[PDB]
Amino acid sequence: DFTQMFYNQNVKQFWLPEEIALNGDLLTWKYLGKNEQDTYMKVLAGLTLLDTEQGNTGMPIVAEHVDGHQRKAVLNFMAMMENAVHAKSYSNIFMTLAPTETINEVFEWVKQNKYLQKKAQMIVGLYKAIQKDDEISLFKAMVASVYLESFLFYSGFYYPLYFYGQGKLMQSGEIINLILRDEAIHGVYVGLLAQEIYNKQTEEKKAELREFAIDLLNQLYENELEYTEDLYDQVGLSHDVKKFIRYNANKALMNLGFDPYFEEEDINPIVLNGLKATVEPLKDDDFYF
Amino acid sequence: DFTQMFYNQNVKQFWLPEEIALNGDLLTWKYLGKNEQDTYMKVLAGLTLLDTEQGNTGMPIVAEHVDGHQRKAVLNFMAMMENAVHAKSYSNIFMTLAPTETINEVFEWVKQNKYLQKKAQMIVGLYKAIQKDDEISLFKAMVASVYLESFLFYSGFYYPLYFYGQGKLMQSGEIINLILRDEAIHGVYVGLLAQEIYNKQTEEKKAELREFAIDLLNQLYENELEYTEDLYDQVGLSHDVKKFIRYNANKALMNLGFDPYFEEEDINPIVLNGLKATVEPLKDDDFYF
Amino acid sequence: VPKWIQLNNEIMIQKDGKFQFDKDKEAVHSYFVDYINQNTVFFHNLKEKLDYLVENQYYEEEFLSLYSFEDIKEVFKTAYAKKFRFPSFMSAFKFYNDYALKTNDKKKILERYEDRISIVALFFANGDTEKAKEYVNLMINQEYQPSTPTFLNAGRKRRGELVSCFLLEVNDSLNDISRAIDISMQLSKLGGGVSLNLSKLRAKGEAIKDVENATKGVVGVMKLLDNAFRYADQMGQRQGSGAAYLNIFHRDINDFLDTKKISADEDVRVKTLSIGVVIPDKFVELAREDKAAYVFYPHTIYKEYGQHMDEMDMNEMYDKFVDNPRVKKEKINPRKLLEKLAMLRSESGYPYIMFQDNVNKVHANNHISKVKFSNLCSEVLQASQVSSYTDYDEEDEIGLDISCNLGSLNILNVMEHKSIEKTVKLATDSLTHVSETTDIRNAPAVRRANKAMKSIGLGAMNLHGYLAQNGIAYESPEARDFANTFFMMVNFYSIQRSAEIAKEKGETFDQYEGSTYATGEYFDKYVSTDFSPKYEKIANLFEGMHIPTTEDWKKLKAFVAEHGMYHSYRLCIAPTGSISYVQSSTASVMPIMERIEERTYGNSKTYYPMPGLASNNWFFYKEAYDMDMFKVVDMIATIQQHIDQGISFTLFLKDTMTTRDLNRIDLYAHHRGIKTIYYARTK
Amino acid sequence: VPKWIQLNNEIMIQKDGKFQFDKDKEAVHSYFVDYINQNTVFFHNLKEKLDYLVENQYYEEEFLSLYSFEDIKEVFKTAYAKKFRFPSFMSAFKFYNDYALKTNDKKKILERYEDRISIVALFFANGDTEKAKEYVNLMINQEYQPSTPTFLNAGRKRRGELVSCFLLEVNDSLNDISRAIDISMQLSKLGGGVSLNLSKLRAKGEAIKDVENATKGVVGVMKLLDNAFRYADQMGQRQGSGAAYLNIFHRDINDFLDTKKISADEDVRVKTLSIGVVIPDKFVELAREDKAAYVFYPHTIYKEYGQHMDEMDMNEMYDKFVDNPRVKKEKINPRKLLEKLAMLRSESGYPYIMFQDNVNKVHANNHISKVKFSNLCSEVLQASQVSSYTDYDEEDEIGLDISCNLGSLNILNVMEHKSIEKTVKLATDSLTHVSETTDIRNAPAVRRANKAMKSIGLGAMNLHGYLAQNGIAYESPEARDFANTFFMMVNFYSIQRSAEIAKEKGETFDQYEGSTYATGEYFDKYVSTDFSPKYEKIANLFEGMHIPTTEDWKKLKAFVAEHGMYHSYRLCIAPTGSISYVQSSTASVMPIMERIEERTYGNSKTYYPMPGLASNNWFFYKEAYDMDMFKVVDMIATIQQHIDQGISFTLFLKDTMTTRDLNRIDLYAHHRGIKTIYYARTK
Ligand SMILES: Cc1cn([C@H]2C[C@H](O)[C@@H](COP(=O)(O)OP(=O)(O)OP(=O)(O)O)O2)c(=O)[nH]c1=O
Ligand SMILES: Nc1nc2c(ncn2[C@H]2C[C@H](O)[C@@H](COP(=O)(O)OP(=O)(O)O)O2)c(=O)[nH]1
Ligand SMILES: Nc1nc2c(ncn2[C@H]2C[C@H](O)[C@@H](COP(=O)(O)OP(=O)(O)O)O2)c(=O)[nH]1
Ligand SMILES: [Mg+2]
Ligand SMILES: [Mg+2]
Ligand SMILES: [Mn+2]
Ligand SMILES: [Mn+2]
Ligand SMILES: [Mn+2]
Ligand SMILES: [Mn+2]
Repeated sequence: DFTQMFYNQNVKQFWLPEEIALNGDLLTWKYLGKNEQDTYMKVLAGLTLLDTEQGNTGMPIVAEHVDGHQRKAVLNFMAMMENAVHAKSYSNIFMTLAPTETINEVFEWVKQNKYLQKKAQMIVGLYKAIQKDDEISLFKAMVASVYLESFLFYSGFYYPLYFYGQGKLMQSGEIINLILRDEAIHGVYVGLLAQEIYNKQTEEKKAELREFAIDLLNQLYENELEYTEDLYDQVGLSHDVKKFIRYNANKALMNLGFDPYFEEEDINPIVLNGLKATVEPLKDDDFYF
Repeated sequence: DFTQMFYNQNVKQFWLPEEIALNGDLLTWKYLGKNEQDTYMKVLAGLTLLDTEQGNTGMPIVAEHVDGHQRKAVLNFMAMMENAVHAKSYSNIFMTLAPTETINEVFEWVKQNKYLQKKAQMIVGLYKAIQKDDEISLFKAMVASVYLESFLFYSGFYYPLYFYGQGKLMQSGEIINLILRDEAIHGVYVGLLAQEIYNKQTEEKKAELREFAIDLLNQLYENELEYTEDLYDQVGLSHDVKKFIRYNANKALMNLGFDPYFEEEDINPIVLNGLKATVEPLKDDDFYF
Repeated sequence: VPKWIQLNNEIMIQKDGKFQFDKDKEAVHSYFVDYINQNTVFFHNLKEKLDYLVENQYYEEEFLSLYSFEDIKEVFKTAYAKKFRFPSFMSAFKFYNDYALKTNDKKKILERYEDRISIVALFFANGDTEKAKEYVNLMINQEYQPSTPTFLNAGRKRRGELVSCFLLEVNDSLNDISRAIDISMQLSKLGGGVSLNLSKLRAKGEAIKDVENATKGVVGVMKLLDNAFRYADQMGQRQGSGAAYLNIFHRDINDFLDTKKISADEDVRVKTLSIGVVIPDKFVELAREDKAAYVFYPHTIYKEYGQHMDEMDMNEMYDKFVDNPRVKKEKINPRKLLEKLAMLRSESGYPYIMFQDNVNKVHANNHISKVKFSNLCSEVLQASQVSSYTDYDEEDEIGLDISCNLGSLNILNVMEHKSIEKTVKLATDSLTHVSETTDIRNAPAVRRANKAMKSIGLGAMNLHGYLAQNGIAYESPEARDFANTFFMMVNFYSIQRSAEIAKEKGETFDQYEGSTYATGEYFDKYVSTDFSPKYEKIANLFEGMHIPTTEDWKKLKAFVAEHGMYHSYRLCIAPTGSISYVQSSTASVMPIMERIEERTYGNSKTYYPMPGLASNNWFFYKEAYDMDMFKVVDMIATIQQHIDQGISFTLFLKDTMTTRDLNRIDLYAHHRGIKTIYYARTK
Repeated sequence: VPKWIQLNNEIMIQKDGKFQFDKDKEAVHSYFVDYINQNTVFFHNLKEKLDYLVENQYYEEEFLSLYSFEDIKEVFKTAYAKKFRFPSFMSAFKFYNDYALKTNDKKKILERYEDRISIVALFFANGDTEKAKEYVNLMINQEYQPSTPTFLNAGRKRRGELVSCFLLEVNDSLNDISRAIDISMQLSKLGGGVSLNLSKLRAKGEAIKDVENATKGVVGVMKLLDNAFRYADQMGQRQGSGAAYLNIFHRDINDFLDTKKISADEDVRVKTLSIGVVIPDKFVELAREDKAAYVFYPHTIYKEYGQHMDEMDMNEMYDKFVDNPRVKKEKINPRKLLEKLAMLRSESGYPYIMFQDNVNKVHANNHISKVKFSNLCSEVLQASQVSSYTDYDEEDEIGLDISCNLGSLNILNVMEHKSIEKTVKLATDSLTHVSETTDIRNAPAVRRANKAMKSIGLGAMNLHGYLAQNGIAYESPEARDFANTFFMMVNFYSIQRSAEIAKEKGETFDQYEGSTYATGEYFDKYVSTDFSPKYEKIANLFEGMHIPTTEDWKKLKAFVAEHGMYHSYRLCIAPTGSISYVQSSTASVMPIMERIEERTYGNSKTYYPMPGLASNNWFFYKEAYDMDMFKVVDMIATIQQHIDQGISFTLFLKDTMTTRDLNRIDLYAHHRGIKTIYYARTK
């Protein structure tokens, strides 16, 4: 009942980072403190890693196991967006704002950062555990994918949105909003596929799947807290970002058909402001009048 | 040396089925004989069936085994074009020209056809034989992929190009020309990835891979001749189609860095109509001798 | 923002559900009193002004020296006595931006409208004070408008030629091709548009002195001409404009048409060269019968018969060419060629279509030659004879290359003044003077044909404006009735003026005695058929103005037979592009494209309502795209029967119509006697 | 695979560690016996063959009628008395594929080598049987090779011109530019390469009769000429080749060079138009001192001084141009321009470099004009006068456009026969005959200069072959000693033959009296310096041959003063591209590019060892790329001091060579007196 409308929405949302000129951010970037620039680079690098794996691994593997040519076409399109559009856009931003050495250093930093490695290990592990014709392993990977789309990106998205909302780094911010617009529909779509599998189960099996989903969310959440503190303490925003990730965790649960898990909190209003002619043959009668 | 350049060329060639209005083809379709309509339907179904294998298996399997983030992104983009753009385009052409019952029957016929099946299963067999961390099996699959993209499609493309060059079925011919333009670049790109593997091999292993490629080409070519007579004898075109197959076989070989196998031949003109050393400054004392 | 363009933009602000059309009067008033009077150089007396203009190389002393300064003063008083006021901002803006004389640094304004008109009138009169006053009255009343070259350059020292349309015949030789390139660059340097006939050139794959498959065809000459026109571009302000014409039975016709395809390669496509296709009735007959047509290699026909293919009658020699084994021919599908023509016109507006037998069945000078091609504007239809440019040491055989001086009657102002006869005769005199004072010293055939044929083109504009301001629909039969009567009267008075000029000067145009005017066959439909208006509404439009009857036409026929005709050709209806704004008139006899025309000049946006547009005649100003092209063809064919040359006929197509509809319009135009089709404009 | 192709391919098969060089004799023998003798049309007698050739439009009856058939039979006897054998397969293949007369369907062979040589000799002698026999002996001994046009076309009815190098001056006017395009197409039609001097054309952004910034510059003319040469493609046989020359002090020099960049825009890039840059000593002096230089707008200089910028001496006029406020200029960096030249030559081999003051410091006809530019092959250096092509009605002012006739001495065969004097004099006579019999009807300046100057070009070839077959390294001082002596003798005997022809005909070339020959200034270095060999080995090479001494040169100077000089120009060393294979000779005076030449003809690959290559002389056949370009410059400058025109000097560069190395080679060539630099060939 939904794939065709998602197909149409995904293809109509198609974009490339080159559509957005980035040289306009040069001055507001220059004006940020060293702490702010550091957090910003690292935040986008963490996002780049997530999209790299979502494009290389997550979306293609889910596409492989989901039945139906139209469902596969949507998932293939989403996969392309992840690595050919989203992951690449971050390099466009980096290449504009930062010198090569700072770019090299931040990519080295992703490799050695323990929270980023842990979250990649956990998510990709679940993708690679999918067994052919085994719907339960597929469900588990789809939960992981929804958590990546609708929860994990948001510790990263906070900062570009926070600046956009203050009228700073607005070209980079425009790119990020386009990425976010895509991930929102990706999270909903994968959520609907996960619910399909969940709804086939016995009540006992469903109870176990909810346990899996909640245990996984809590494990990812605890790691994300440490990641958030590590990045945002130097810019004074860790508590604010934490509220934002809890907000989005609830959206991820809802995408999976589950009740919200965290209590509602006031999000920084700045971040909320951050959101030929046809050829017809001649007839014989055309020559007489 | 080449992936970013191909990335650029691929994304700038992006298109959607909806861009070409198909209904005006009915004004020339109605004037074709039964044999012409039959051949066109059968050719179209042949292309559709082969392209589906490439979208569901060929491109995604190669993307899975190739190392490199940028290569995986380009390959993902190509897989997207197969599943999201090409497959919808073929379906659109069919739905415009034939009623539902006729489409189902043509696909039943072509699905049972000996020559279409022989080539489809030969290609799919090589994709299924790729082994993790074995570059030889990957190379063999890449050869199969290049043969599909740059050679096997062309016994089929001939007919729409033949009409397109005559002013018939111009809307569907425009679509086919866009598809063909994508398959050409797909073949060239996968060809470069195959040459990379080939160049890492010993001289004895190279000779062995050359023998594999020529042997495979021979098997496919002999089946193409039979496929060609089966479809095109009823419309009197087989001689010219055979010249077009050999010409495209030579292009496929050149994509794989190999010499042409067949002598140069001229192609049907209707189908044709359808288709720094080192700067160093002068530092004085160079004007005195 | 300028005050005048701010006022001009208040037209679109709809007050009480209506456009504020009166803002354009305020717009032009503000334009004058805030830009023009400020930037106008004013002298103490006209004598100081004329001395300043002559001394500083702005005017020509020779033509001003034929009048005593009292006569020039009287002429200028006559111009300023009218107290002409531009009715719209666009009229004055276009005049003072395109035609008004400016200082050498393009800083201030030297000429007003009255000054330019007086100078043009004194140039026309050539020493006659009363004739100069008559010309001043004619142009200040805006009854007649000289063409852009004449109106822009009449009496100016550093000026281009007064003629801008030239037609060249290219012979099948390298010497003739080189001379064609040279003459094209020379005429483009003068500012004129050059049309070339490429039908005599042998096709691709023909022999050049017994070595076969040696000729590059007409497309190589097309590339040569395209680069020649790109080179001679006059600073690039108005880049060199050329047109190439090919007979549809030329073998290179498909390659000739492929130069305009969007998918054409850079080694084939021509960009600055318009293309026209000459279609004999034989091709239309072959396409109608769905038979197999043949395109021919011109050199084989020339070798076999001693004449060029386009110099022969295809309707009588096509079967002989097909049956001749020594003639080389290629099989084509005429209906496929017609569909390709329609597709090319839909996608690019090209080629121009000339119906050769429609031109030549009424052509008055077939004894001199048949019309084989049209001009860049696709309305000049005159006999031409190809030149034979030989080696450097040898003498050249100079033929006849077409060129005519353009001038438009303003139908609205002529009809308001009830002055068809006087306007037509004075315009004929002015065009004759422009022809006599033109001397092209680098185009020998153009010069020879200008001296011999003495051809002029007297067009008309504001046909749709006059009809819409008189409550007549363009497609209505009453509009065609008015056009019939008006253009019959224009033809009558142009023939009368030509005969009177021949009687006064004692000379006719070269080879007049073989023309249909001399034999009297031209006047058959005029002495047999009455062209008085058939509707009482139209008949009142001509009240107070004598309409020549059959007896008047018989008297004129006797007068022409006894005195001859001075001009081989007299009437041609040109597009009249930019002078239509100055005259506050609709362009040519074609219907309007937009009721209110929106344009951007520099970084300023301004709107031009059609002349006389209001709420009482809003729906009579029907846009050309919304009307039936069959009725427009009917109107143009009604006008064409009184015009000796052609009419620049633009086809206004909607996006919905296919190539079949364009082909149907072309075939109906051919059926109705349309001589040429100019453009396929799509909205 | 043909048997001769297999045998020729066995050369690369190394037997006993050496190439099988003897297989090429087997290859040529098999080629003849299996293909040539089978495909050679044979006639019962020579009379029947001659009658068939004249009556079937193969030969010209005019030159053959000058002899009784007995004389022609004896000439053919003399040609066949030598029993000439092609030493290599490539010699016979090249002759019978490029120069041998074939049937109209190109199926059989009418002419053998002896028949072609006999016909060429009979055409040269112009009725003299003994002279024809002398020419037969000269050519069958392969001491003298007429150029490809002369050798291929002499005595043929359907022939091109015997001259293929033309040099045109283009005046700064549209009339002259159109005439230049016409003449370029006419000469390219004849099959000749055309060189155009664009230095007189005013730069981009210059005024055209009070309209400032209106000229497209030399690049618009470059595009026109490129399309003209593309159209005039020699009847679709061989691509039309033309050259454009611009002074380095021309304002458009950077635009001129940008037409050859790989990244050039399609509206700037020219494809079939070679470019050459003329560099006066002033530019090299400015670059040497790193002073910022000025390029000048030519029309400002012409308006200020009444003379063209390239008509004036830049060494004295540069400071006056710079200090003149009415002369327009822009600053350039001469060193950056030199580096751009070197980069362009590395990338594409262009432009040709002509050192203006090196040419004109030894030019013998500076009174007529300075040498301003060279030909398409960069060896023709003659005085030219620009023509003033006026309007069609007016009379043109015809100047002098350069066109010289080419011939090549075979240094090896001339040296082995000890016949420098006889070969030089007979070659001079043949070149004079070709000059007199050449009449071009569409290039008036070329024809006038051919009639007046009577300039010929007598080149040399097989220098490296002769040296390597005599155990002399090309870069060795002994090689330069031999070149000095040999070309001094060639110059001596060419001057002597020219003075003898002047005495016989009683006429010299036009404006000879102002030349350095008339004043004796030409002979100063010859009556003051001895040019006998300084090495015993080289002096032994000239044994049995009188080397002209200082007294002989004084006698020649007196003879020239008494009787005059018939040819303004006599010696120019052309590349001699395809005739070198037929003569079994190394191309021109250049060193060999490869020891064994690998080429593919059809689907079969062929191998061509350099003539005389063996095991003993393998390392004397040093490849040009392995050579020191400074020593090659030294050799060419040694030869250049005895050649009145230039020498086609190709630079052979390695891939490792930088822009600085190419610039150093160019500057050392300028320092050593090199007149022109042809090509930058990179390995
Ligand atoms: C010289 C030349 C001619 N042509 C074409 C253009 C002309 O229309 C046509 C005639 O060339 P001509 O200049 O008339 O050549 P010609 O007189 O020697 O040949 P012929 O005896 O047949 O008249 O040949 C080319 O296409 N390319 C060329 O290079
Ligand atoms: N004074 C003046 N008159 C001009 C100029 N341009 C055109 N004219 C026209 C206006 C009059 O109709 C005519 C005579 O003007 P004038 O020479 O001032 O004469 P007058 O007003 O003393 O009779 O010339 C102009 O620049 N100055
Ligand atoms: N017979 C003959 N001779 C040819 C031909 N082409 C060139 N020649 C040369 C060979 C001789 O040197 C010369 C005379 O040949 P011939 O006419 O047979 O003379 P002869 O030996 O009978 O007196 O012409 C040719 O085709 N046939
Ligand atoms: Mg001719
Ligand atoms: Mg001039
Ligand atoms: Mn993403
Ligand atoms: Mn996503
Ligand atoms: Mn596909
Ligand atoms: Mn593909």
